[PDB]
Parts: sequence; structure tokens; C-alpha cells
Amino acid sequence: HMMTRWPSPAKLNLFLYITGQRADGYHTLQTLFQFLDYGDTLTIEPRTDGQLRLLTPVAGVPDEENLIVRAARLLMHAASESDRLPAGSGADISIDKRLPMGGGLGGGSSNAATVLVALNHLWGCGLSEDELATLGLQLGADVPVFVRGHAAFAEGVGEILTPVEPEEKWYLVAHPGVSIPTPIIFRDPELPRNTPRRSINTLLNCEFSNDCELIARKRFREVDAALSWLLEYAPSRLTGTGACVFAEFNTESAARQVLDTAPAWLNGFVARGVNLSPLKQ
Amino acid sequence: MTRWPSPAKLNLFLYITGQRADGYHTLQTLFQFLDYGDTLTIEPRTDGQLRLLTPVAGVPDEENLIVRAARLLMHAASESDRLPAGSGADISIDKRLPMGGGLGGGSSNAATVLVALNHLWGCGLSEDELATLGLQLGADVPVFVRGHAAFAEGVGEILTPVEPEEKWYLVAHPGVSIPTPIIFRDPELPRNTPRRSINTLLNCEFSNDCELIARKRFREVDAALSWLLEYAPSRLTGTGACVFAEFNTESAARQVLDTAPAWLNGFVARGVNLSPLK
Ligand SMILES: Nc1ncnc2c1ncn2[C@@H]1O[C@H](COP(=O)(O)OP(=O)(O)NP(=O)(O)O)[C@@H](O)[C@H]1O
Ligand SMILES: Nc1ncnc2c1ncn2[C@@H]1O[C@H](COP(=O)(O)OP(=O)(O)NP(=O)(O)O)[C@@H](O)[C@H]1O
Repeated sequence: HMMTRWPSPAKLNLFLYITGQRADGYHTLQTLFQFLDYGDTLTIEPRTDGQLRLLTPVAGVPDEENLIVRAARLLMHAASESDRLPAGSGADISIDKRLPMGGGLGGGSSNAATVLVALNHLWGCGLSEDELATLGLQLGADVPVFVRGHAAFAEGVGEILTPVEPEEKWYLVAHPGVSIPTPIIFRDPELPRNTPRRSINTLLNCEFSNDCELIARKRFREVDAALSWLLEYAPSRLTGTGACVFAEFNTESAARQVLDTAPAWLNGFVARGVNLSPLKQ
Repeated sequence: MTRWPSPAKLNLFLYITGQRADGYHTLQTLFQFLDYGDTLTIEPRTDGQLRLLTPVAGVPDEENLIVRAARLLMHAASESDRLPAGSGADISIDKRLPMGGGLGGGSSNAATVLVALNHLWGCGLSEDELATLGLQLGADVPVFVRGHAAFAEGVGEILTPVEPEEKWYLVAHPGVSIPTPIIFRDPELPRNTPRRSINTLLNCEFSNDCELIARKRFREVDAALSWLLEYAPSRLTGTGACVFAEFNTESAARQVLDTAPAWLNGFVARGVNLSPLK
């Protein structure tokens, strides 16, 4: 059927603090998200024969393990159980994938968010933003931020989101070459897990930092190298659990100038921060 | 009122439906309380001081869920102008539940502290708010806060009341402590059990997706289950190490308890669908 095109932007954690750990191992976080005007593009063609096909498998991820497919299947389940899924609802999905796996840019969660929002719209299920954010939290920690579509402060177990208006700066984002899946960092015994809970105003007045950065820097020489390079030019930090690091600039020209200083083995891009997700249109 | 109950729970079933990229597992699980647990003494203070008078063996006081619960409530209430100046408390616990056993004792302690201090200080937080705070403390805190046997979904915040039969249980602790992350990191753990309706789940055989892993990895759990299975339906609760056996009368449960090896340290308690806390 029709071929629809849907943005899946990256995010940055402008700061990220680990305030505690539950007995089941889950870490409570206080973190501030901003989107980038940069990321993946999904093409979604709806179907009436009930089939769900990923036309562009992502290397390193079996099909049924792709968050694209998991998101579609979860929406189908939730909508069907509430009598909101038309019979034969299906989709063919392809992705122009720019965001790396294990990058800390939230590519997987962003893909899931876009698929939830796009298929809910196309199939006409009528699920609210609240309902899609509740589904999204089951798929990925940051799916709710992408679903709701606003730069936001996230606490609780990731479901408490408050809109914030951080400066829409220009960022140089580097991929230091290695992939660091979040569990590799969150299982580290030396990870900080006792940063004090702070109000949003207090956090906005703190020195922005990422509690994962010291661990990633020490465990991965590639992250240390990328951070050492960018820090010669601008405030620079890890995003997510890495491996990606970013540097902040006041202008596009300055960011692209510093990107030009990048060693050839350090892939990077320049993108502006945006507080409204392209997905929200 | 200064004496507050903190009941145990059982997971009557437990299914693992998925795992996120950050390692977190989504569950579908059924909770019932036991008429058995800890008793907390909570004595309000007007000097803004908060103290745990009784340490829990092995737990640094600042890591104790009792203290974490009190300090989280103080923060959330203060930030919304609902904490009277000088609010404090002296808290003690008579701990009868074991740790790392799957009875939810730590989450129950946190729930009791949240509900008790909210009431004693008069902060006026709603049950919804306390259950939202509780999710930051422990995975099962919201079930203990709301106080009803319940089917729990989502990331543990979607709770549906259910009325499972209030049976008598023989709860056995095979002595070995199995912290949940040890089970949740196992490559062989089932992580893709289909999500199913409560009505579906209420009419299938109850099971615990953690049981097979727990039995294979821990001989004390394997031996504890092999004994109880002779006499009654028996399953792991939580991620273990505790196991429970299902009886229709107290006398039958107790007669099996009297045949238990000393290393089992078992107790008998009735299931209740309404928390003593409520
Ligand atoms: N369509 C997808 N795009 C990217 N990653 C995917 C996708 N589908 C499954 N994954 C996997 O799940 C993760 C995507 O979740 P995501 O929100 O992007 O977190 P991340 O910041 O990229 N890295 P991490 O959380 O440490 O795994 C990746 O690591 C993939 O292994
Ligand atoms: N007041 C407390 N009572 C019991 N445990 C506590 C307490 N405070 C901190 N803890 C610790 O945090 C955990 C409490 O979580 P708990 O509710 O007991 O889960 P469980 O179902 O019993 N099994 P597990 O998740 O492995 O701990 C315990 O393992 C303790 O080490």
C-alpha cells in the first residue's frame, strides 16, 4: 500500500545520574534528554493480510529480536486485547539506519517509538500517547521520551517525564569505534550508584556529567581517546552508557570545524539539538 | 499506632515476557500475601531526625530499604510542600522473613514505611503516589502499597486485583541466598514467554519461569523442591531460594513441616488476598 516515511531521531543524555539500585538490579536514574536533528528514517507500508515483515534486517540483530518488530508485535497484542486492532492489520517496514548499535544515542528505543506511533496512526487503533508510552517502557528504557516527543527530565523508573527547554546547541557526536552494550556498564561493580536524588532546579544548576563516563573511559581505551580529543575544544561527555561521546558548540560552523580535527578512525557527525522531536511533526 | 505489619508475598506464578536492551526483564506475575512477616515499630519525631534503631544483619543502614523509603517519602513530600516541619521517625524492625528468598521482605518493609509515615506525618500522598514512589525502591513495593492480591504487568506498575484461593502454604528457605541478579543474568533463563490475558493465565497450570534455572544451578533448591513435591504442588517463589507447597488445611501443612530436615527452616502460613497493612 502507501509508502509512509517516519523520522526516528537520536537523543543525547545531557546529564545522567545513578541514584540507586533495586534488589532486582534495576538502577534508578535522573537524566535529561535532548533530541538531535539526526537519526534513522523508517518506511512503513501498511498491509491487510496480517503479515509483519522487516524488509531491511539490521546486521547483528535477528529479525524477531529487532525492536522494530518487537514494537509492532506488542502494539498488535495490546490493541487486539482491547478490540482496537482491525483484522488483517499488517505492515512492511524498512529502515535507513544511521544510529549505531550500543551507541548511547537511543537508536533502538527511537525506532520502537516511531513504530508504535506510526502503526497506531496508520492502523487507526486509537491508543493515546499515555498508552503508547506505557507500552514503550516495556520495550526500552527511553521509548517513552521519544513517544512523548519533548526534551525532558526523566526519573522514577523512566516513566516520570517533565518537559525541559535546554539550549538547542550544536553537537559534534563521535563514535569511538567500539560498541558498549548497557549491561556491560551497569553490571560493573565500580559504577557509581549513590548519587543523591536532586530536584530539577538543582540539577539544572549542577555541573552536567554522566555517572557512566569514568567507567567507560577506564574500561575502553577508545572512549578515553575520543574524549581526550574533543576535550581539547569544547565541553564533552559520554552519552548513555557509551560508546558515543559528544561535544557542545554554539554554532554549526564551530562544530564542523572541530569535526575536521577528528582522527580518521574517529567517525563523527554534527547535528543540532532540538527540543521537539521530528516525529511529533 | 506505632506497630505496623510487613507481610511476605508469594509469586503464585511468574512468567518472563521480554528483556530490554538495558537488561531489565518484563514479567507477568500473580501475587498473594502471607499472614506472616515482619513487625515494624515506627515512633514519630518532631526534630526532623530519622534513625533506624535496629540494624538488619549484613545491610548498611543507609542501604536499608526502611531508610531509603523514609528518605524518598521525605523528598517527594517536601518538594510538593506536604512535609510538616520537623517530620522525623525512630524505626525498629522485628525481622522474621529471610532475605534473598523471594518473599519480598525488603519490598514489604519499604511499603509499610511509606504507608505508615505518610499516615503518621499526615503528608496526604495518595495510594497512586506512594505506589509510584515505591517502584523506585523495589520491584514489588506497589503490590504491598496497594494491599490486594494482584496480577502485575508492565514494568510492575500495572496491577489488576485478583482473588486466588486462600490456601495454606508451607514455605521453605533452603538456607542458600540467591540474589535476583544471579538468576536474571543466566543465559538459559526463559525471556520470551508469550504475554497472555489474566483469564488465560488463571486457567493454565501455574509455573515459575525461574524455577528450572534455580533448580539446576542450586542443589539446595533442587533438594528442597524434590521433598515437597512428594506431598503437594510445590514451586519456587520469586527468583528463590524459597519454595512453597500448597495445602488446603493448616494441619496438613504442619504435618509435612514436622518431617522437614532442620536445614529447611520452614514455616506454615495462610494466604490472604488483603494485606494486613491495609
Ligand atoms: N532497530 C534497532 N536499532 C538499534 N538497535 C536495535 C534495534 N533492534 C534491536 N536492537 C538492539 O537493542 C538495542 C537498541 O536499544 P537503544 O535504545 O538504541 O539503546 P543504545 O543506546 O543504542 N545501546 P544499549 O542500550 O546499551 O544496548 C541495540 O543494542 C540492539 O542490539
Ligand atoms: N529492610 C530490609 N529487609 C530485607 N532486605 C533488605 C532490607 N533493606 C535492604 N535489604 C536488602 O535488599 C533486598 C530486599 O529485597 P526483597 O524484597 O527482600 O526481595 P526478595 O523477593 O526477598 N529476593 P531478592 O530480590 O533477591 O532480594 C535484600 O536482599 C537485602 O539485602
